[PDB]
Amino acid sequence: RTMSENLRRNLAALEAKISEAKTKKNMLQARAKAAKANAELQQTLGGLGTSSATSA
Amino acid sequence: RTMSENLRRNLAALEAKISEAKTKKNMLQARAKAAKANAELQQTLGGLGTSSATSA
Repeated sequence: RTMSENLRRNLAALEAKISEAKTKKNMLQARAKAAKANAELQQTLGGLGTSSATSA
Repeated sequence: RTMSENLRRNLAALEAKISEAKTKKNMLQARAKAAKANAELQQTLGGLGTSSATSA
């Protein structure tokens, strides 16, 4: 029973790290695509400069 | 929700600046053509000088 329960620690770790990596995949991918849009919002603050380039 | 609402600030800014630029287009064009007529009214005050040029 003693070493077997340490295998249960090990298996509990495998599922924990793998499942957490799956939620990281969602969060990071979502955050990445979102960040491309937020970067385009910074660029849209820069869009005011692109209109300025002929507003003169 | 936090960064998304900042995209709503950004989009609210895009529409605000663009729509205001559209009302500026109307006001400035109208004012420009109007000003050409008002300049012709100053010139018409000058028309009194053009008649003076043979009133002598």
